[PDB]
Order: sequence, then C-alpha cells, then structure tokens
Amino acid sequence: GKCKDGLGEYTCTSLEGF
Amino acid sequence: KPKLLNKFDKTIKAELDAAEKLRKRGKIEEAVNAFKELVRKYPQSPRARYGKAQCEDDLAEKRRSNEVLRGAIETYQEVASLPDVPADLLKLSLKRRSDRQQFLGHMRGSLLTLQRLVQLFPNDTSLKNDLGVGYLLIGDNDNAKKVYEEVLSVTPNDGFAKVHYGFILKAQNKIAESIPYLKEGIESGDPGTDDGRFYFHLGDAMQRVGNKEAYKWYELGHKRGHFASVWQRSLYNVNGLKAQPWWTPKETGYTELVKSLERNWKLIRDEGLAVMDKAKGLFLPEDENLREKGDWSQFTLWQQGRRNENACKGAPKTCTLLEKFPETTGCRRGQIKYSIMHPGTHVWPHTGPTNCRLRMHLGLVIPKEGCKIRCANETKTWEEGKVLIFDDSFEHEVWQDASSFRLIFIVDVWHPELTPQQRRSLPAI
Ligand SMILES: O=C(O)C(=O)C[C@@H](O)C(=O)O
Ligand SMILES: [Mn+2]
Repeated sequence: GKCKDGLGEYTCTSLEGF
Repeated sequence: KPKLLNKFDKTIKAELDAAEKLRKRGKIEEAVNAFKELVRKYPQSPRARYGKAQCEDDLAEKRRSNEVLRGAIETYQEVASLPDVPADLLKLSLKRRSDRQQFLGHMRGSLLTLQRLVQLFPNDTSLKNDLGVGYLLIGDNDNAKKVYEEVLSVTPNDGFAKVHYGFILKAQNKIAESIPYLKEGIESGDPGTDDGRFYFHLGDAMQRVGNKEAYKWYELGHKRGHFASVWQRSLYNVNGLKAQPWWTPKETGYTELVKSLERNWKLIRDEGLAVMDKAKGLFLPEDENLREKGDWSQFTLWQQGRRNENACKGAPKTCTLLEKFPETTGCRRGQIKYSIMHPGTHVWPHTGPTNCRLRMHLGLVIPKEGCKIRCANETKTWEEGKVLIFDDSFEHEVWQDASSFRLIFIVDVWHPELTPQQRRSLPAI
C-alpha cells in the first residue's frame, strides 16, 4: 500500500534505518 | 519519579550513577566500558544492563549505524529477561526497543514487542494505543481497528484512540461515521492528536459529505503548522519550494522533456491504445478511494524511480523515449503512467502527498467536450498533443462527462528547486 495520488496510508515512506 | 532500581541495584547505586553521569556528559565510550564492567561484575543488574543499552543507543546515533542499533535493541530485550526488574524500567526498556525497531523498519518485531508490553501492562491504555500504531505501520488496519475498539470500550474519551479510529473508518470509506471521531479526537488535545494526517482527513471527509466547516479545519491545520497553506495540504514536504498551482514549461526548466512529449505524442498515444485493446489488464483501477463515481484506471511504467520492466514491454518505445529524462525516471516521489477516465466519473477534491514533485499531463485522446481539471481556484482542459503542468500538492478535482474515453499520459518531475543532493536523499514515496 503506497501513496501515489493521495494521502490515504498511515505512513507514505518506508522506514529502513539510518 | 520513575523507580528503576531493584533491591540489589540500590546497593550499587553509586557505581551506577557514575557510569550514567559519564553518558550524560556525552563521554560515550568511557560510559560504554563502565556499564560493561558493571554488567560483567553484576550480570543480573537490570539498571546496569539498561545503562549498556542506552549507551549503545547513543553510540548508534553518534555513528549513524544500524548494526550498533541492532545490538542496542537486543540489550533492551536482555533488561526484560533479568530477574526482579522494576516495572518502570521494564516498560521504559521495551518501549524504546519497539521505537528503535520501528526506526530501523522492523515493524514486525516492533509488533511482537508491543504485544508483550500489553500483556505485561494490561491497564496501560497508552500501550494498547501504541500497539494500534504498530498494526497500522504494517498495514494491518483490521487488527488496528479492533485494538482501538477495545480501548474505546473502556475509555470512550481517549482522543488518541478516537482520531486513530476515525482515520481507519475514513480509510474504509466510512466518511460520515469517521467525522465525529476525528473531530472530537483533535478537539481533545490529547498527546498524539495534533497531527496533520487527522486535520487532512477530517476536512476531506467533510468536503465529501458537503459540510462547509471543512475549510475551518484546513485553516486550523495551517495555523498549527501542518499545512503550508489552506490549498496546499501535502504532508511530506521540503519547506521553501516555490508554490503555485499551475506552471508553464519554462517556469519548470524542463523544456526539453516537454518538447519531446509534444513532438512524439502520437507514439505514446498509440502504445497506450494498443495496451487498451490487447492487454487491458495492465490498466489497474484507481485504488486510493479518490473517486466519487465512475471508471478510472492507470497503466504505470515507473514508480518510486523504478522502471516496471513488464509494463515497459507494453509500451517499449515510450519507455525508450523517457529514459533520456532522469528528471522524471528518477523522481522517486512520482510516477510515469497512462491514465484513462470514462464518462460519468468525478474524482473527489484531493491533494497528493508531497510538494517535491510537479505533475505533467500530456493529452492523448481528449473528447471535444466534458473533460476538465481544477487545481486550486482554476479549471483547465486538456489538448491532444499538449502538456499541462500543475502542482498536485494543491487541492485538485476532475470531471469526465464526455461520450467516450479520455486518455492522458502522466509524467512526474522533481520540483525544479530541489538540489541534486535532495533528489538523491529524499525517501521514496
Ligand atoms: O493527475 C492527478 O493527480 C489526478 O488526480 C487526475 C489524473 O489521474 C487523471 O487521469 O486526470
Ligand atoms: Mn491527483
């Protein structure tokens, strides 16, 4: 589930560290 | 206030404070050795082991090292495995473990940690709420929903659970059922309710049901710093980028891309029609709940800066052409896609997630009447063979009332004022 045209996900980026 | 020392740790409090003094003085490697010494000499000491975990945490920050943080995460677990750990210390240690697991992206490990915390502390509402966020963060909205339903049974006016419950309702297209939870939640002022996501969705749910109070909340969210403007409500932003709803090619500087799209528009059109006729499954229905009604599908060639090789088999010349333009193929906060909309379609007013892209539309098959697009206070039409450019972080809306299909080509570009450094580094969206 990704934010393409909208802001519907709880978070749009994917935390992968430092 | 927090009692972190068990009966034995009180008898070594002086040695413990000495090593902690070192850590707060920033003397991180001296403090690491000191808590190691305490750990080797008192391997059962919870406060010693927590000290080692906090030092390893600070060291992971000093070095920006995921491996060091991975060790800190295990030590926070060790604290919890030892005997006679004071409840305040157990909770501090597992809470921070989960936080650092999420920071690395171990959202499934975070969830196990959070489930343990709720088992150990069954009357702590804030942990059950944190567990809800855990489930949200792995996209398990059904288990998140159940969690905030449990919390609201016991504490109906827990606002954190009310805005998160609203958010979930709204994501399930329960627009009217979500509005009181989001509103009451934000109005509660509880920690965690002053978040742009909740203003964003509250106003949008109100717009959908026809409540002119919507822009009251957009004003408020703007006043509280979540939105750059009442009209531009994206949430993943770089501050200071030029902000206007409609752009010209020259304003963007991407004049060579625009010329290539307009000069070669027919080859782009033709490959899209070929996919519509012989491979229509490559066009996927819009699935972000942006449609009031109608039919709207997209065939995507690039997303998050990554070429879809199978999709590009269906539009090979178009993908060859676009490869020459890294301002779009490397826009990791944009896409490149065909978009088909059919009559009887109305796309709700909405806003994209980020102010870091601009959106180009190349007209491919445009019926003579009935198709238009509003961005902010200005509505425009497409033209076959011509490019329109708008900032989709501004509110925008689309109608399709023709008597046949409308096909466009969508090309996202990096906002022109973003430096090469920012374009390499911004996280993808
Ligand atoms: O480009 C956007 O951001 C839109 O919402 C509309 C678009 O998908 C279209 O087919 O008209
Ligand atoms: Mn849009």
